[PDB]
Amino acid sequence: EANIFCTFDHKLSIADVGKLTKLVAAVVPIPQRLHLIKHYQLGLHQFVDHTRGYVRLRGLLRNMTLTLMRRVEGNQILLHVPTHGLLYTVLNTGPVTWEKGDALCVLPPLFHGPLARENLLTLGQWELVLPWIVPMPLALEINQRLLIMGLFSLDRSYEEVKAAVQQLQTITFRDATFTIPDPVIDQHLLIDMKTACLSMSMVANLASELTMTYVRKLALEDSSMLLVKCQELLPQHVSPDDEIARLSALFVMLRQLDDLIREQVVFTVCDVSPDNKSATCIFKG
Amino acid sequence: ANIFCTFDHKLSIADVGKLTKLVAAVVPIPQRLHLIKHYQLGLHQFVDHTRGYVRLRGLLRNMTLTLMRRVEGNQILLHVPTHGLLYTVLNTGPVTWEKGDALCVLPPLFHNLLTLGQWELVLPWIVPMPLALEINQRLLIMGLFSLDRSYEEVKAAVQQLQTITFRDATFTIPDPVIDQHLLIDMKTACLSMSMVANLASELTMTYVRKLALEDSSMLLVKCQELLMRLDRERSVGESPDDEIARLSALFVMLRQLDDLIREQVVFTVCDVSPDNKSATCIFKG
Amino acid sequence: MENWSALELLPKVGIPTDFLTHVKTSAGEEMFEALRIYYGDDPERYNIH
Amino acid sequence: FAATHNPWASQAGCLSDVLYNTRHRERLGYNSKFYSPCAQYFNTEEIIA
Amino acid sequence: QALTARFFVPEGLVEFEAQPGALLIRMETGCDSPRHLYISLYLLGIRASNVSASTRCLLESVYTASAARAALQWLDLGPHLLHRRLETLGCVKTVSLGITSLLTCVMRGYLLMIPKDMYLTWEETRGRLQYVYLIIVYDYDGPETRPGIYVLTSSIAHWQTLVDVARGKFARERCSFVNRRITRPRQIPLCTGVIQKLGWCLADDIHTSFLVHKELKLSVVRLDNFSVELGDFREFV
Amino acid sequence: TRCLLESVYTASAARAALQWLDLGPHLLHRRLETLGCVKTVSLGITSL
Amino acid sequence: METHLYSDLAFEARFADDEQLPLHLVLDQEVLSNEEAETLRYVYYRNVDSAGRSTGRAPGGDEDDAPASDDAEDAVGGDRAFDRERRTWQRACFRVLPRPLELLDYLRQSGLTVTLEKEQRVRMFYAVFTTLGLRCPDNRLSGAQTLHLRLVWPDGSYRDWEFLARDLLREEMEAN
Amino acid sequence: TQNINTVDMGLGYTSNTCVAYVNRVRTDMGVRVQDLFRVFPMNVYRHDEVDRWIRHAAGVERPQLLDTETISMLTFGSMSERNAAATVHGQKAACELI
Amino acid sequence: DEVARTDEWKGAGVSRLREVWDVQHRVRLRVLWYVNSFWRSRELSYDDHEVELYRALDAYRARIAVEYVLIRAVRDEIYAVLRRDGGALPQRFACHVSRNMSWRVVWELCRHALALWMDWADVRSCIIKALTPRLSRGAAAAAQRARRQRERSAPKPQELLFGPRNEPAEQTWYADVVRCVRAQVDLGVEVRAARCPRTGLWIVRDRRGRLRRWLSQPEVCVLYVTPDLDFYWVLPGGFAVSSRVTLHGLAQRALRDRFQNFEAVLARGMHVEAGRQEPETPRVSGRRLPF
Repeated sequence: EANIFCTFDHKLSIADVGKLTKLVAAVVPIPQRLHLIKHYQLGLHQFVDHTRGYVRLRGLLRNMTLTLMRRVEGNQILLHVPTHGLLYTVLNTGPVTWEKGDALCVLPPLFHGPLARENLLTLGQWELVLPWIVPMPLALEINQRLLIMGLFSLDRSYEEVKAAVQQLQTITFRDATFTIPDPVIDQHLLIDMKTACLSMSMVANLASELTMTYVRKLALEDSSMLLVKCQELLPQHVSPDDEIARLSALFVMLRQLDDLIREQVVFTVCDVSPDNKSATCIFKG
Repeated sequence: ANIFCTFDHKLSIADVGKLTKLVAAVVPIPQRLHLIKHYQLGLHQFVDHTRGYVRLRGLLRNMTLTLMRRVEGNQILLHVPTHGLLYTVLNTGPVTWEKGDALCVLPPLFHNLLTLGQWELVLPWIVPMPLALEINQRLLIMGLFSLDRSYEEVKAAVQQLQTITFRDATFTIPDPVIDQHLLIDMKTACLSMSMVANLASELTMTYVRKLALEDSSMLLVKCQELLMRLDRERSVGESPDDEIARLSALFVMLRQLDDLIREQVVFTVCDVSPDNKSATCIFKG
Repeated sequence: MENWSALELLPKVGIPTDFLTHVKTSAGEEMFEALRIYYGDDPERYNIH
Repeated sequence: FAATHNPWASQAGCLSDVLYNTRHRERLGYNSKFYSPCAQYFNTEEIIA
Repeated sequence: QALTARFFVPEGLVEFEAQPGALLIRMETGCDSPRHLYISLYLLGIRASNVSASTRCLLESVYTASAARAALQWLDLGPHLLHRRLETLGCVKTVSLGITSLLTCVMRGYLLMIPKDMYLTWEETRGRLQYVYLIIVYDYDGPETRPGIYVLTSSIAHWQTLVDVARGKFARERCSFVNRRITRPRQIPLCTGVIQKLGWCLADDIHTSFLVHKELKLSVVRLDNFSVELGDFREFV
Repeated sequence: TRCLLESVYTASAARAALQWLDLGPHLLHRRLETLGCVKTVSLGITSL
Repeated sequence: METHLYSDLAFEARFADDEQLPLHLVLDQEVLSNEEAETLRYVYYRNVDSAGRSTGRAPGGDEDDAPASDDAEDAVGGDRAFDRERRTWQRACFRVLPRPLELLDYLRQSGLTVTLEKEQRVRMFYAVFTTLGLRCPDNRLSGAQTLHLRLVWPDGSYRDWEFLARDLLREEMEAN
Repeated sequence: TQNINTVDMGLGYTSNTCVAYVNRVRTDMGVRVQDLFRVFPMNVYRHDEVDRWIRHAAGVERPQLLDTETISMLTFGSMSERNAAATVHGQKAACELI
Repeated sequence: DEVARTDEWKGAGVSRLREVWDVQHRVRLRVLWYVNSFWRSRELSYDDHEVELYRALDAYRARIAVEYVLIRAVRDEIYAVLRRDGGALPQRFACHVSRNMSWRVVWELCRHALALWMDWADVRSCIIKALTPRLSRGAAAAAQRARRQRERSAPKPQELLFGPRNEPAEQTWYADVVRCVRAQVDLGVEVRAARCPRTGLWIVRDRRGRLRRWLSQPEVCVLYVTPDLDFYWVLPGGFAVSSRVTLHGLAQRALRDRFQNFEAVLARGMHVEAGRQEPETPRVSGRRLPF
């Protein structure tokens, strides 16, 4: 049920065993949620295939159950999925800087700036690549930017989309550096674009007769920096209970438009050591 | 998860006798530091003139909402709740409670003799979820009807909507705009509302074209038909960088709304004591 | 990297150690060749292969 | 607190860069046995390093 | 660990509800006297859309009372707004009989009889673990209103991919939704559908069996070793 | 292999010898002279 | 069926900017083979005017009628003429039905109330569905215009079919 | 939990087994043919009605689609054809070539 | 009641099924005509002039005539280069040749091969597939950069040692193969040529280094074009005719509208970056349910 095991295959050199026990209380995903498994199901090396899709990769990563590594005693490793609400601990692998209070979420590993690219393990062919634990702003912005790469990709040639992704593939987070590896369009990206397009058009339809000119009257009467910076990108009936129902429909359309870039809260820190290596996150996985 | 709180200010026996009736109330704190001064306790360190309600509600969703358990000589023992455990919460809000109501926590809008010397003792409202969504809805409408209050029927419309209603509960929700000047959090919220409405209405006409060169669903052609009726009502109403900036502006004004959109439930009530001053509840999260 | 568990479990020599700067300042600026800063309480020394 | 005190000398690819940065000086060819006391203020190939 | 409350059910709503595999659902009513009724999920099937003809006629005989009459009146008070009044309360641990009966309802921990028209899946039920959801849809192929309620049993734990494949299976409902918006420029149709989970169960604990009340039988699918978890009312288009 | 081993001898002396090899009016057999095999290295800056 | 009405409503939509009228069409196995249909990606259309060049160029003339000068640096005079040829083509909608089917019966399985004057039983093996948009800048349509199909494979090759606009609208234009 | 380790002290092969005596045959050793329509449920003919004629001429009922990546990660396998009501011979398999 | 426009469009139905052809009488195609389309409610006319049809067929004559006037200018250049050298053509191709053989027959066979090649000209030929890489997007910039890179100064030792390092003995041509005796003109083929460094001549090969062996046979002749507008007419015996293909008699826009090289547009299953290995095709086929 909860305490599961992973039977290995090879002889175990002391260097790989040292690398394994230095990865205690770190995140690993599992496909099937069984009692005992083989080593092929651990990590993301089975799931990764190049020139297949980052969006498909995060789609299959979004369904997996996470686990934390502890008490390796040779030829197997006691994994333990965390229960909901109980405070567990996480040793991070990716070089993403954390801060106390910030909720954390899972992501696929993306290409680093200096590209350290430590495989964490050297076996026959199954290496151990790991999903990253990334906070809410960086994860939300990278999902947003991949969907904008989607909505900008269509009806275009290679040249303008290349000159735009030369800016758009670079994403910093608190003076770090990152780049998105393989933004290739999938059928699922067309699915997400179709849902977002229906959502934004449904938002556009039921707009009222004062919401559509509120920025216009606001830029008329007053003046501020965000006013002109949002203006650069551009009664008769008063029955406000109809506006209550209208904004209720607008609110379910807004949460449906928001929940195509949202990935749910996998963790939230409570205490992080000031070397940014181990933290105590109060959530399941 | 026991948290000690102290007071550098002196507490006479009248002060603690005023305090001891609040034996288990929902109090927020920023983080789970062990022994914390009372200046970090309470919502007083956020509420000022130029910050307003919506900024405070955005500051509510990242704080932790702990429960008082006991009172000592000069320390207060807070018990931070966890998922699965049930607690007897005393009601602090004005609204009555019923069985099975999913509850939420809100900033106190207008409302009993609880103070401290130059430190406002302040606890958040506990409320049923329908009044929570209704009050965010009504307050967003009252923010939308702020700048246009030169007439009378807009003022009479606000006068109609300033009185909220519920089961035996009518309140005058306070006007966020004062002397025809709104608070900046609600102003930016309704600005983002009008901005996502205008950007939807000005970009879905290109994006249904950009998507529909692919497979054409009957949903998509009826969406385009709805856009034709909307463009008809608009016409009776009368470079990659621009669409890149348009999409990024669309999604940042989407991103800055989920604290007003997502209303995460905190408590789920169980069997209630009569006089409706307290109730047992499962804490969710 | 060395066996820091061998540094932890084996007996040592008690020395009145002192140097000129703070300990964490000499650690974060790498006054020495190779360092190892566990910050809480690691269970790794109680595992022996 | 001025950004520059010699615009012929403090910009990349200037006169004294191509006369005194050793990386630019290799592209022109020079007696490497000669010592130049200005180059220690212009060897940004390893001032960065 | 089975966190449990108890509620009052009148003499006209014990029907099809004395068995443990039942669900009390608080429905907010507009009339001032009850303000809510603790109706049955099998009472939601009497105004469902996946029902057959003979499944409707047997249900209208067993729920023949003025309380159920007023409950269906308050159902037809506001259409397409049921989840603005619907509220599930886990399931039923133990039924104690009586006129104003008080029955204990499990909400969390460990302690489900479902009619066959409301249970469906897009799977060969091959998942080891399965998750059950309350999926209602609002439909406008009918000229006024069609609420269609189902329980759902899928191996996808994650919410976003599940509602993605659900709207890929119920896209015709969204076609009818935009068709209702274009055919009525005054009505405000709120949501396409509602997703709310009901915990997880096991694959080998799913059967089909025989539920009889008042000599009235029903073929009933059952999730025997049940478990409850309430990720509450989300809405999808 | 040539593109590989040109990516390792990128100091001044190697390419200086490469320029010296193909400059005179002679071939390599009156330009080179064989000694044998190296077994040790001191490896300072000027090695031995 | 579900692809023609989109560009019908879309050419009704953008009638303010460009003065375009639709032409829905289906194509059989006589046009192209099935392996040319199962992988085909997109279709392009061009309206080449009667005594002129196209409708994507400037109204009166352009600078790209010069001799080619027999060189490489000005083999096209620069990539701006390449951008002009990218501009003169527009993209149409696309649908592929890779099953043999009866067209009147396929529209009858949909809600299309087809009323034919004769039971012309057309039986091909697959149905591509697209809409050429031919235009007239003035509201009067010249019957000497030329429409240009363009069908491109993912490999990149193409077979430009093209036809004048007189046998197209010799009957239905007169049937208005 | 008893961790039990073993060391084979033989240089080469030191343990010789042998299949000695058979007692029963769990498979039927029948000739009932393995249906390829079950193991390839995607393959439909081009024209519809000749396909319906072929499916009627065989015993397979319907073409069924195949599972996507996320559910195949969530499931372990297909396991399509269920147990028949008559089992008096054991499990069966017989495929062939041409 | 408010009936939607798509309901009336679906309940409309097509009026009639028309079917038309092309100019060359090669492809028929079937055209519907819906009744509730907005094409009826536009109130447009139809002025079918006769001289407009005359000028339209003139423009169509020009559009077909692009590559064929290019081929006839090619043939004029063959005869012009054969005259201006007096008929004493040089050898530019590496082939072992004899002397004790009458070359009276091979000249007549080369003339017959020229006539039979001109009998079977086609849009799939040498000069068009040589011009299509030139007609690309960045071919002009790559050509002028190759012009600037082929013309450099003397390598100074300063930039030889410490500067950045420096960076094509194989060319991808195009060929038309005429088989004179069996009368099978092979239209368009790829070939890969090199300088055989024992001498200063060319050697042609296939994609696997097959060393194309037609040039030994007296029954065939070949035409070679390169992406730098070079022209090599080859009869057996390795003797060649070298010239430049002309383009002064052709409009620029004729070359653009006829055989412009295409640059890709983005679609499903295609990488946002370019120059990568692609996934599988869409391939919506009649073998699978559409999933």
